[PDB]
Amino acid sequence: MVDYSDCFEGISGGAIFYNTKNKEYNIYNKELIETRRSPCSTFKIVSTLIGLEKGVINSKESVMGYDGTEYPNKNWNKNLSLEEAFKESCVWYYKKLIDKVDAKSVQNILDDLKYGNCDISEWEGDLKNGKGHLNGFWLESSLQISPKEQVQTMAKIFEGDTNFKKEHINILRDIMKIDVNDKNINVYGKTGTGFDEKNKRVDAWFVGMLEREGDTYYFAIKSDDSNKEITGPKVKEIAINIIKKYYSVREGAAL
Amino acid sequence: MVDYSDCFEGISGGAIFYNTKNKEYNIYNKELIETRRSPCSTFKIVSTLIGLEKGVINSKESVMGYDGTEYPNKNWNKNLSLEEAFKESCVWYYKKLIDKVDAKSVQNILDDLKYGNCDISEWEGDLKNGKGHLNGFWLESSLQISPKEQVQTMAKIFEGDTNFKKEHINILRDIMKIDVNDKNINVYGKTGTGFDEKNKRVDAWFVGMLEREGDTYYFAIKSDDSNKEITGPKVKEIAINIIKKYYSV
Repeated sequence: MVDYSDCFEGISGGAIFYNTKNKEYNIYNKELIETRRSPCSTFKIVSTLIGLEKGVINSKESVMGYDGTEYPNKNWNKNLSLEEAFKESCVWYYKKLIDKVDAKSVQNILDDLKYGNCDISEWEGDLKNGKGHLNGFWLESSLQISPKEQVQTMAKIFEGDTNFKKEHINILRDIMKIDVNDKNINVYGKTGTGFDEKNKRVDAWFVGMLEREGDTYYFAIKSDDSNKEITGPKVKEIAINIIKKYYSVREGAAL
Repeated sequence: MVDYSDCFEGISGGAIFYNTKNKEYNIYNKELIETRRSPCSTFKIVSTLIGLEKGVINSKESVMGYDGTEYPNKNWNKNLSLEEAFKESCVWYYKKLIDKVDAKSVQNILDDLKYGNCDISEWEGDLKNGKGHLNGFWLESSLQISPKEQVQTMAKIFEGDTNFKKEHINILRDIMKIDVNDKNINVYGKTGTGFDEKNKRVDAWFVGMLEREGDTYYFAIKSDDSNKEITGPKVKEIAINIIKKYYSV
């Protein structure tokens, strides 16, 4: 176990970092990182690979066709590209993408990735929340996965141990790239924001990887705080603070 | 990219012809001809050469010894020759043949041929299908190769770029010959039939070569249709129709 409480600042949560070279895990709050929860928008990492593998999309510029629906996030109000849909967590884009994939292919791919409970039984999600077509099995619905399982899934995909094409993984790396105002830090990730009504707690995620010199760390930061203000973007700041403090570069460090 | 969709009659598939003279490929459905799939009985093209190279067989008359097992395919119920085993896609004959070759020898030969993924890890095949010994790594199992890779393998074998003896390649050419009712062209090939239970699609193949007035084409015809009625023999019919319309002149 390790203590990253200083970077959480009272926010209830946990973190796990896995290094490819030492095969060692750095775990903070062992019980929480082993608890399965809705992946929320972190599922976009996998749905992007499914869409590329099934030919629904083919590049970072791929579009799904916009029907003119007005959404709160104005970056959703257009025929946006895969890259923009990933960075803006655009649910309509990804719902239209996964509906063009047959259920058995998604099932086989989640089974092979060991993606948590691999439960896509509630395909359309929780329609009893009134959000209509802004729902799916990965949004506070049947699919659930633990932070440790997320890190194990990343490692298999990005270490080249799955059947996904290298060019498809390269598209995912490109759109996952984060700008942290330090060209020495190579961080890739995806946020997830959801509320668990059964436990009255958020599902705030930041999942990805850090390429530091010749080392690679797959990580998952997760909050379960009762404060509805705790979102994926806030858990992302915690992750970056943990990276800068405990996984900083030796060479070219700031003076 | 060419289009042979007419000859497929709505069946999902692709085709690739390679001309060793101008090094040009005629491709129908590029994404499908680059997709690796189980070779099924088209693997007999290579397992025949492995058996000959290793002395397990020596001629088109070679027999492997029949134990009296009664198979569903009554054409398998006798001590059949290599020629008959090849033409009837006799799995028991070829499994007994490959079982006499060390996995290291098969691995080195496939790696040297660049035979797709060269994955022979599931030697006994997919036993989950309940067929027991009628299974092998080349039958909806670990070994996978694309139609393009099939053509590239055929070309290396018949153009003399492999380690196989010319005498053995000639035995394979003889057993692969098919009658197309046209003495102005020579057609050679092998069918393959499988069903991919995971993806619910057939693997139906016809792989071989065409010789017509000085020109040689290596080809692979493949279907990935949902309909289990689509077998190697049906894809062979499609291949002959493609050859008659686009390669006879």
